[PDB]
Amino acid sequence: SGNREQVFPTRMTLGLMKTKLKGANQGYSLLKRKSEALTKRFRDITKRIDD
Amino acid sequence: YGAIYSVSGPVVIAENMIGCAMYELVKVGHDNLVGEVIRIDGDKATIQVYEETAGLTVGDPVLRTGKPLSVELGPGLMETIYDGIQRPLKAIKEESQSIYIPRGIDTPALDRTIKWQFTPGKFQVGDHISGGDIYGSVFENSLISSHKILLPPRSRGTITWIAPAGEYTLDEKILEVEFDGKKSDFTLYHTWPVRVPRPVTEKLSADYPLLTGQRVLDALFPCVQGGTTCIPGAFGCGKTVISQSLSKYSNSDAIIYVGCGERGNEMAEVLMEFPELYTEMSGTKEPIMKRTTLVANTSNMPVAAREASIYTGITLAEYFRDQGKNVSMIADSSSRWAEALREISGRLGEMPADQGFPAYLGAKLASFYERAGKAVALGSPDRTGSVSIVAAVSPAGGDFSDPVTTATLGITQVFWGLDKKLAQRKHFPSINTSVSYSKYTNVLNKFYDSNYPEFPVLRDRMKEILSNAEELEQVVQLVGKSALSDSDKITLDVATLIKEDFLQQNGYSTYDAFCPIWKTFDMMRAFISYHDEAQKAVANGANWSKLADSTGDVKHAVSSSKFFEPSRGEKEVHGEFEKLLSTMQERFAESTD
Amino acid sequence: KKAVEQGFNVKPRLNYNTVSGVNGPLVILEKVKFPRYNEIVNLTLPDGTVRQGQVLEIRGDRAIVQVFEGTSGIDVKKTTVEFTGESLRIPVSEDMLGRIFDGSGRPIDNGPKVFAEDYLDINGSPINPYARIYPEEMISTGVSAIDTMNSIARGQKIPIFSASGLPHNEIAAQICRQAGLVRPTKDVHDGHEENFSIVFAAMGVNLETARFFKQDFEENGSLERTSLFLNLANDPTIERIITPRLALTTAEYLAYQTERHVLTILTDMSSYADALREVSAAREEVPGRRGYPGYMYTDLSTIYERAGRVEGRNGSITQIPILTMPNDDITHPIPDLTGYITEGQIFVDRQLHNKGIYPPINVLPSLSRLMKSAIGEGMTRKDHGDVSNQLYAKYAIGKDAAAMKAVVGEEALSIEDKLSLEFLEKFEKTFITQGAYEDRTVFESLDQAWSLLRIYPKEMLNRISPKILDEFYDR
Amino acid sequence: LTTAEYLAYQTERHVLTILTDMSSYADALREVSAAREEVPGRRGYPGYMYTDLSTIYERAGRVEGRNGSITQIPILTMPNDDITHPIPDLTGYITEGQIFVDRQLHNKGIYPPINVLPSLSRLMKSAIGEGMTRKDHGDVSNQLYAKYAIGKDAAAMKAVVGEEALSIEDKLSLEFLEKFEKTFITQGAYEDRTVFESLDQAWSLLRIYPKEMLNRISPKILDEFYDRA
Repeated sequence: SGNREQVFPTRMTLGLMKTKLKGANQGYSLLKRKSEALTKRFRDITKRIDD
Repeated sequence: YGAIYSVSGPVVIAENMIGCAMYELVKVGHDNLVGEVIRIDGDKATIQVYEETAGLTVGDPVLRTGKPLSVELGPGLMETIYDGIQRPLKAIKEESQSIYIPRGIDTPALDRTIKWQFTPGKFQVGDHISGGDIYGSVFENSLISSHKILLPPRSRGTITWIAPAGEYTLDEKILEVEFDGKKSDFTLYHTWPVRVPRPVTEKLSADYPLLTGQRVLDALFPCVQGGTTCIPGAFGCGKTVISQSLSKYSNSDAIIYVGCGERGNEMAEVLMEFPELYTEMSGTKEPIMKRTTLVANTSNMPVAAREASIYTGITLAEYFRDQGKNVSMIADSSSRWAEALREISGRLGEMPADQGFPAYLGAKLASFYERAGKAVALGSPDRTGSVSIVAAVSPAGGDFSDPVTTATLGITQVFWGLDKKLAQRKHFPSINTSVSYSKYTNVLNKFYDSNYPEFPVLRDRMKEILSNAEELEQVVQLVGKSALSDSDKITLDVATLIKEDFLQQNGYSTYDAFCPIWKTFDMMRAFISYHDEAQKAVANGANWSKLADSTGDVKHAVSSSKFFEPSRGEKEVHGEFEKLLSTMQERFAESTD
Repeated sequence: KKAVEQGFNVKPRLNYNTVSGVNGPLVILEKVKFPRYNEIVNLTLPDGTVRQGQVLEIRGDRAIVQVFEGTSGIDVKKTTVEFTGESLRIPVSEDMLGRIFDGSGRPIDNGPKVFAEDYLDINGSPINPYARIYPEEMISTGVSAIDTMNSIARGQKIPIFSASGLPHNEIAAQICRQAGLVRPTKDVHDGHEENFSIVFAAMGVNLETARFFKQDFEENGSLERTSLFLNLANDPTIERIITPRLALTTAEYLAYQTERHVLTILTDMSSYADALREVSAAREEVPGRRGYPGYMYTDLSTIYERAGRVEGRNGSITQIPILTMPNDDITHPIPDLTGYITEGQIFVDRQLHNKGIYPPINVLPSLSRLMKSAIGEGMTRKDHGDVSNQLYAKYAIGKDAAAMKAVVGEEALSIEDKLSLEFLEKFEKTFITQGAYEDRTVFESLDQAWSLLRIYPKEMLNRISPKILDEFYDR
Repeated sequence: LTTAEYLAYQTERHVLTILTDMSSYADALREVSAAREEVPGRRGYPGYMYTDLSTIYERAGRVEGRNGSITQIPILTMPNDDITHPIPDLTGYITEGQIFVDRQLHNKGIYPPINVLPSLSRLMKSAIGEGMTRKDHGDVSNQLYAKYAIGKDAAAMKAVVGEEALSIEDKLSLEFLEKFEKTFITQGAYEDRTVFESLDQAWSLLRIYPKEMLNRISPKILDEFYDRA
């Protein structure tokens, strides 16, 4: 059921995967707003090219 | 008296034991195996045998001694190897030339043949004497020059006869007191139950640092004389280096090693370096063994001996604390002690709390750990001792989720956590700065103000730098180092320099086996000065890459500051550190223009 | 009439040497006569030492006594048990303040016995819900991180979530040292008609930090308002169970009979939970989730709900439980249940602690659910709520901008983000960072918050009301 | 073990004891305990299984007056590739390190599929040095372990954030990891590599990295061995 890491289910691995999930989530948000800044500058540069 | 009714592993049920008391030692079987009562059900008493229980037959006698599991305290305790029940291993091997430990061997724990030079104390005939009073002194070692003979606690009376100065074997009468008509004879030694902590007049606040010599410990997470400490059991870390460092360089007047749950060959380890390690703080090259007694307890020994190892070791530490001696107890693995408790509770059919461990695990670790603090020893003359409990923990699965560490963290003031990211990369002593802590930082401000006034400030600065760079690294590992400001780059580089050249300690090198507290303080000064000058220079427009290339020389000087030999003396090393600091200031002033 | 105690009666006690067995921390008696379920008994060891015991089980003529301070030395032949006939009643009086008690109610300040006004029974009856009234005024703490942004009302039950090694004990000591009422008045809060008090309970507290609490309270004058309940880690476990009950019984007495405003700090709730688990497994109960017995939501509820302000009494009880999160997670049973039962939580952050910030209170996760009832015009200052909201907003924006500082660069941030980095700097290391002995009144903390907020422009201080903003920000 | 003790401690022989499927022995212990209606430990295994496993393992080593030895190499099948299972977990607390055979390395065709990171020898640090084996042994071992760990971390990052986003540290780590697992760890079933040949192979492998960044090797050993190509 769904994609799986196929990892050893233990409390240590549970904590490891919770930390990994938090890190990946904050990285997703981090890159999302980085990409927001980059696409804002990209739209600006497209306007400069256009005119 | 009693007779065995049931045997199943170390648990033995003996009938006709109507008079037995809780935790009372009994002599089980014809071999007179040592065991203590664990449960009473009328005339039937559950007994955990401290030796191998095979061969026991239903009906053979069980004679109850009437005394709980006690430990012999007196001269001859030093320089000696013991098991959990304090059976002298060397004396056992000489009494029976066999390579094995004979079943039911009853050699006295402390040698009865050695004649000790006894010097009578202040008290004379007719003086009322109380528990803990020093009524005489004994020259045991060339290092423990004055082994003070204390009147046993919970014992007092009017002195009626005190032996004069001379040589006395351990069994000869020394002091004869009169309490109320009942008259007691006292010898060089006395027995004290290992379960009950030895009383003291007052427990003080442990306020003097226990210098381990590892820079990360003594700098970021310091311990104090009389504190409680948790260390990981992984070798190469402080489990094997910090024990030797504390035994060889620390200001402890005595060392008590308690190797409960030790591997067979790792036991043979600490029985050959300890006889071959020497001290310099005494003013002469003297072996540590004169300061040390070992409680050797391999993993194949009975589980009850594993449980009693910690108690007998801490009782020896308490006994040497009661003489006004700062004594450090090193427990090899309190996790193995916890597993011994778990196994015993399993044999007893008790309901476990978590992951099988007994519900009273936290209570037992507390009752063990709080036998540590600095104290004013019972009786007169006034004196002060301490027991620095330095107890290691072997993690389960490499996380702190195991119940042993969770219960330990609620007691220990100092916790030197492990970092497998540092351990796997062979960055020793590999202490997890993020999660390790020491609650003795505030208490040590009084010591720092007297000796090294800026030490807390620099320690907090290094912690701040390391935390900021840790979050910067976790951002970088996803984003990269491209977009960071120059100040962020300085933070990362300074923290890498710290981790590689201040926190990291070889331990097997002459220049860095023991980093003295003044050298550690000077190194913190140098590293914080590097960070401060780098940040100040970059604040004045200086590009970080150019500044780094032009100050690689002072970076190497800071890196190689760790290579200074501590044996050159505090004066020389401090002068050379001042030279390094002045050179750094001059170089950064030059390169900032 | 007060003279209705009728305590002059003498109740002789039966002492039995009929011990039938010993099983770990509990003693079984074979021929008890009409045993009481929760009766406290005294054991006389053969050596003469006397130990207390609490009855855990009563079968027909059989009583199972769970013994404080272990069971070593007890034999079935010589020991005797004296049955008191009453549960663990505690002596209460108006002058228990300034006294330091053991976890068993025995004073440990080398003072005399309590000289009770009444022997109030422990774990008293629950407060009638129809008698409760909503919290309505702020209890001050002297901590800006709590006073300004997580303000505590007078009946609120708000825990301090923390972890091992974090300075939650020193935060508790500071709160006990600096707590009080907010509003200035013609008469001081040390009088006999508007008085305030603190009940500090320590469970499983380490000997070093227990001595720290004792010396800190006896030296800083907070003792005259504080009834301290120390319980060492090596003290008996049943003593740990009864310690918060002692503290809350004293708080109930003071607040609801003397009409005091009582703050209750229950430090190391996790140690109490460990003790509770030990007691549960002593009765052969099978452990529940994470080894903790499944019924402690009820017991934590009984501890916590002994708080709040009531209809007919001018007194109130405010609780600040302090629990160490094991392995730093909220999903653990203890913080989860405390979040169920208590209003909000204060967070102590390890990341802030490693940076040298004291108190290391992380304000983004910390919340006071009914803070809005503690703040207002006659309650502190009219700007309290919107200043707290603005501080929270700008702090969150500063954290996000600190995330982008290393991803898009400092110069690529917006002007609000450039202001937010330095606002976060000044915030964490001047406003949140408060000395362990720095007592800031709520107004001092509020105007420090204003001085922090004066860097921002008018346009994007948008979460402050324009009336308050135009009355406070522009001068 | 009793026959091994006879020969080693009485006939002065050097016995190499092999105890395959310690997991089967633990299963038998679990079966007996379950038939006894005892208090079960973790996963149903007996609470005293640590003591029994220790009584088995600890029958090794040398003795003072007798010139024999017993060298134990027990083999235990981890039931679900998990070292945290009670059998391997309790074995780890008694034995001095372990040799870890990885399923992942076996799937890639590596024989022997010995995984460096979890494997351990708790008394290797004293059997190597100047008078025994070669003076670079400890430093090269530590460096190989550290570089392998860095290679695993860099491989995880490359799986997540690609090869180009990696630093030169990580790219060198991937190259070292693949040459390592394919040349050094990989070995013939009958190929007897002396420790000096293996050390030379290890140095040839480490020479991928510049000398400056071989930080886990002491400068004396590094200077003496790195250029000896």
